[PDB]
Amino acid sequence: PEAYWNREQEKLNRQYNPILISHLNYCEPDLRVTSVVTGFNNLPDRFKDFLLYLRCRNYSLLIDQPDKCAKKPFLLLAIKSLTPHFARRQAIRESWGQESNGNQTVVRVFLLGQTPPEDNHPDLSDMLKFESEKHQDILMWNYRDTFFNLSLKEVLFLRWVSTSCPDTEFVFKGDDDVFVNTHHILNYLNSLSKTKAKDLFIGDVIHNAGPHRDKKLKYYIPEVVYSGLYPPYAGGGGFLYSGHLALRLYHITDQVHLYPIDDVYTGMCLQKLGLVPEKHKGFRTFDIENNICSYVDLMLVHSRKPQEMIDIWSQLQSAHLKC
Ligand SMILES: *[C@@H]1O[C@H](CO)[C@@H](O[C@@H]2O[C@H](CO)[C@@H](O[C@@H]3O[C@H](CO)[C@@H](O)[C@H](O)[C@@H]3O)[C@H](O)[C@H]2NC(C)=O)[C@H](O)[C@H]1NC(C)=O
Ligand SMILES: *[C@@H]1O[C@H](CO)[C@@H](O)[C@H](O)[C@H]1NC(C)=O
Ligand SMILES: [Cl-]
Ligand SMILES: [Cl-]
Repeated sequence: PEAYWNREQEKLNRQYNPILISHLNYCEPDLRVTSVVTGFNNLPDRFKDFLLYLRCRNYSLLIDQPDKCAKKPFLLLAIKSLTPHFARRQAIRESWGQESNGNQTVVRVFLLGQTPPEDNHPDLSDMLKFESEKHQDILMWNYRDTFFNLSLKEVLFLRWVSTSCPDTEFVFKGDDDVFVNTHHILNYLNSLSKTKAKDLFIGDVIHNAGPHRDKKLKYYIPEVVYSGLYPPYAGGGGFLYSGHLALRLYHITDQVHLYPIDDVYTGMCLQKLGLVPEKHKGFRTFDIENNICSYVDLMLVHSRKPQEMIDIWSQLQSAHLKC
């Protein structure tokens, strides 16, 4: 196996089939990638950091909401966000991300990493703390919140679900620029039979995909780093799954090396469990933009601005009448 990820994952498979934890807590830079990865020095900076710190995922929680799931939630909303996105998070709080309760309790968390000053980010830590005290929906870990560290955001969130919210019935994970018709989510979840609910995982699933080889593309992956195809994976900006599956997914994450694209990593983890994400037409990653009617029978639409999220949500409340 010439590609680095394939070779490391293959060695990891041998580790987890022992005869008859250094890839999870080794947080010093793995200077070995310098020599074994051909052309390491001309790879972009994001690939260098990813390869160097691939074996470290024991990052701690700087901001936590321990009593978030004191009450068994029916649906846990887990929204990926960045420190400066105060308006996106607030618009979500006021529209589709509203918490609720009586057997259908809805709880909300925002998943943040660090935007550290050493990367020239403006110091917004005081406002972030003020926001966390006021809305109590901020979870923040001490890792650099970057594009290629989104798999870390995934794994660390699944860890938090395991320790702090293991009894949530269902989990929705999505981006902070996606509108979610949470009314339609709850209706769909309530309609599920017990067999389909237990290992539920639906989204905008992509089949027969592979790494983009064009260096200019955002999702570009060099052949040096990864070879082969991509598993079926839910992409876009949101997928929905059962809490039972989340607990299974987290325990398999140790057996799968982190991958630079977090959605592919989640698809990989599903493949390791022998599961297949289910494609649902209601997840329209793909839809630019009146027509409130499309919004009643959708589950989520990517993507929307803060103002649009509130505008669509207010309209959506009167849509059973109009549409
Ligand atoms: C994902 O997040 C982790 C956690 O923040 C990042 O790891 C950190 O990476 C930086 C490099 O940007 C490391 O800083 C370097 O440390 C060496 C130590 O000798 C120093 O010589 C350099 O000048 C630089 O300061 C930092 O140690 C490391 N932190 C931990 C806890 O491992 C990682 O880079 C992120 N990955 C991506 C792809 O962004
Ligand atoms: C991970 O664990 C090792 C060994 O316990 C520790 O030295 C390291 O600082 C930990 N990593 C982080 C990011 O805390
Ligand atoms: Cl502090
Ligand atoms: Cl914002």
